[PDB]
Amino acid sequence: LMDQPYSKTDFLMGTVVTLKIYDKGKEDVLDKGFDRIKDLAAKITTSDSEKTSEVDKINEQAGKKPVKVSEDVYYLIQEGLKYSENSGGSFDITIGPLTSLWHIGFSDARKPSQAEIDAVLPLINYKDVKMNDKDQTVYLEKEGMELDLGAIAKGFITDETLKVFKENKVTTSIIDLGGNIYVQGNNPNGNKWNVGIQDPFSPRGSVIGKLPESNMSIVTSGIYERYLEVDGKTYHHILDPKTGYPFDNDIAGVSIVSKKSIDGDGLSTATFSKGIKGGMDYIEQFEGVDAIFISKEKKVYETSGLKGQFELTDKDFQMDTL
Ligand SMILES: Cc1cc2nc3c(=O)[nH]c(=O)nc-3n(C[C@H](O)[C@H](O)[C@H](O)COP(=O)(O)OP(=O)(O)OC[C@H]3O[C@@H](n4cnc5c(N)ncnc54)[C@H](O)[C@@H]3O)c2cc1C
Ligand SMILES: [Mg+2]
Ligand SMILES: [Mg+2]
Repeated sequence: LMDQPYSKTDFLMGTVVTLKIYDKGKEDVLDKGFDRIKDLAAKITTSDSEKTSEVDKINEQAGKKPVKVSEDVYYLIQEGLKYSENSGGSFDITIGPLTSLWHIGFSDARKPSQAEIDAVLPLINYKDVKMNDKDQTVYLEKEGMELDLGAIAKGFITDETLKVFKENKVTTSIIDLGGNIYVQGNNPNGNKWNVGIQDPFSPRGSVIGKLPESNMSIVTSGIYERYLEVDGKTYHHILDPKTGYPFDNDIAGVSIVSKKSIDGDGLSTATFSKGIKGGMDYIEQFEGVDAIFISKEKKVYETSGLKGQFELTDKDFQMDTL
């Protein structure tokens, strides 16, 4: 193990992505990881105007014909439908027509008319995604439907990047997709990795404390990173499929701790829709998954499996219990 790692930084999927590898003689695995990230991003994205991704092709043929997909895309949609059903529909990967309408976080973000919202709300239904295992096809049964895998894609890509690392016998690494972090092994000095818990009121990178972890994923969601401000009001990017407007409760941010990044990524939307106390109860039903909640009043809460582990450092915030 090296003290100073091999590291590479790129700007993919609209954010800074950094990979670090501490195993001596594994520098070329950095390129293998970024190759895998770019491969999956091109299959999943709906934000490339000059190319038609696999998800784009599914959306173009909604209500027309099933679309052949690769194993990566078939699996991601498979899991997205599982998180959608488990959420009761609060999380729904068919929210595509609504999230494309607002386009929150992009240069052309817009608050749509109520008539525009009412036109896309009947299109959101995860049960209308028809899957054929033998043909490996995905079919949107209704015209106008659109998939949006943005809430689970980074977790899946993070897991697949770790798979490339493990296949190359990498033992000590840090995968940072911006809001999706996986720490592999321990610090070369023997300590657990001190993972920073994002400050939801400050730009990405600023933290309110540290969580020691090893071989674990930490995924972050918040309201102040991607939002649109019009006429005094702000609208964050986590939208309610039943109303067409953002989920507005007492959560400012939440960090979900899990063995697999797709699980923490996929559980975030349903957890977010339930507020602080309801979201904590939701996380307590998943063994091996825990979370740190941060209120709009700067109160910090730990689920049962994380009690006493989080090291709060920002004095603007206070630890609180239920
Ligand atoms: C493959 C890919 C390519 C991208 N390319 C670009 C790019 O070129 N330019 C750019 O500016 N951004 C791009 N992005 C978006 C960028 O990565 C965002 O910062 C990020 O996707 C926001 O998600 P999050 O993980 O930070 O938060 P999360 O909470 O994990 O994800 C929130 C996202 O999930 C979706 N969502 C919202 N409400 C719901 C709901 N109720 N149910 C289900 N899903 C919901 C929306 O897409 C929302 O943005 C891309 C994203 C992906 C996955
Ligand atoms: Mg995410
Ligand atoms: Mg997520």
